[PDB]
Amino acid sequence: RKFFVGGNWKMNGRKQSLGELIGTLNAAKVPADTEVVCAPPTAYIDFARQKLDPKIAVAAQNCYKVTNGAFTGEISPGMIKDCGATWVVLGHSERRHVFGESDELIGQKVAHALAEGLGVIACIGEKLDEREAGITEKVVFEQTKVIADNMKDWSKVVLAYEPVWAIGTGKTATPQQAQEVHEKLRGWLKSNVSDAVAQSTRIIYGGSVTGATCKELASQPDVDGFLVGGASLKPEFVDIINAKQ
Amino acid sequence: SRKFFVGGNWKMNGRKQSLGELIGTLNAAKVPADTEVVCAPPTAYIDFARQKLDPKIAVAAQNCYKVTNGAFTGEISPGMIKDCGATWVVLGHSERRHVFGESDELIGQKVAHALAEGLGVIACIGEKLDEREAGITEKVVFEQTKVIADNMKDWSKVVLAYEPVWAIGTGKTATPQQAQEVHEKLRGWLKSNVSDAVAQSTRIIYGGSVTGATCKELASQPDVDGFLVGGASLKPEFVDIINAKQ
Repeated sequence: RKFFVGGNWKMNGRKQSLGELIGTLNAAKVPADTEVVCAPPTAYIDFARQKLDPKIAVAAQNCYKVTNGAFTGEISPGMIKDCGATWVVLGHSERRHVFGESDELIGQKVAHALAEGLGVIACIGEKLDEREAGITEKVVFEQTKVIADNMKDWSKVVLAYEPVWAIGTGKTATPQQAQEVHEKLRGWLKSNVSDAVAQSTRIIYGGSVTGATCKELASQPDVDGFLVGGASLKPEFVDIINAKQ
Repeated sequence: SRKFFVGGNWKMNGRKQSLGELIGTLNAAKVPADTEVVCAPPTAYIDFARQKLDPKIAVAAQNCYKVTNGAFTGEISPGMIKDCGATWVVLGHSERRHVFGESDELIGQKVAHALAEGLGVIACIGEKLDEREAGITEKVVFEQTKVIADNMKDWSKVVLAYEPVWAIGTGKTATPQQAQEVHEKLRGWLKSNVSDAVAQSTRIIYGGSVTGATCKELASQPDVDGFLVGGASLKPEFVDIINAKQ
């Protein structure tokens, strides 16, 4: 499994500030063993791909489940590809819990993005009430299941565990808590899909990661990389890229 | 003195090559000074479209969120839309409301923020078939317009688009006279609840089925001030609709 560092810019930046960030990213030495992906705001997918060096891949932050249609405000994997992006983030916690995207919709997006030739960063994770009621496994397994049932080929998927229970709650995850969930996820893939899928699928950590914390997280045997939030908008992202070095 | 307004909502259609062809057609087209023309591309192509379209055509975003930056993966802000050279945003479109579950409250907040950020707003309202058949057209469109109104300090940068959602994909058709009835009622609501100044100056555009053949009759209705066009906005037929008053 190649180490995978994704940067989720979320709804941040303008051409000036993003252009600057991109200059900083273009100066990064990307390790030969590490795959790097940046997810700009949708209005800047095209802009970012044009300005970023090809050593960094571009992802969309979301997409819909058909190629063209009467879906005001949506983009398709076809448009994503057309702008030179090769990845899409699907099932992000904000899509699920702010915007109410169901597991079934997320699964249908995943199959369509994969069929169009995109890589997919598929996100799962439990909230605090779910964790504290003891149902972390039930939640993340069902989210992973609904994805799994809506797809066939696992080679272009990266799984991203998001400890949603650590977002603005006053709790945070230790590296050991992250490892524990990643290990259970890998175990789910083994028992529900195949050994081969379990062994080759990157499971990346989508919780808080900084330049200070990235190496300890990366050393966890079942943590294969990151989907970075806030630090992805800073030079600090370049150091996170180096987490396995 | 209400300037005729024609919006083209490209929805989730096209790629750089095919939209480039469309833009070529629009650039070559005669736009009467009469008319304010606005095109809304897929969000991935707002920048692309603004760079290639002649300045006689304004660019809209198809949706936005309600804060300037934030942890809202998949969203764009009015600041981003303006940064890409677009001067309008479409809000409350029937697909946002009914396919993607956007509440009146959220739409009102978006309108407020977009207006505060300097964008124009194409604010969409309309009733479904079940609401129409229950006799509650007025109640529905008045409540939607009210929520939008509660989130307004200035009306000069707003265009209201009535979408007869009951008549889009249902088998049912709407007549020019049915469109006019809703439009005059909305304007009456503006007069009673906002001001006569707003009622007299606010473009109320029709967002139902419009083609080259029907646009002229619709445009002649006294309270129909233009169009928010769907499918036909992707075709040269759009130029016929731009010229519906000519």
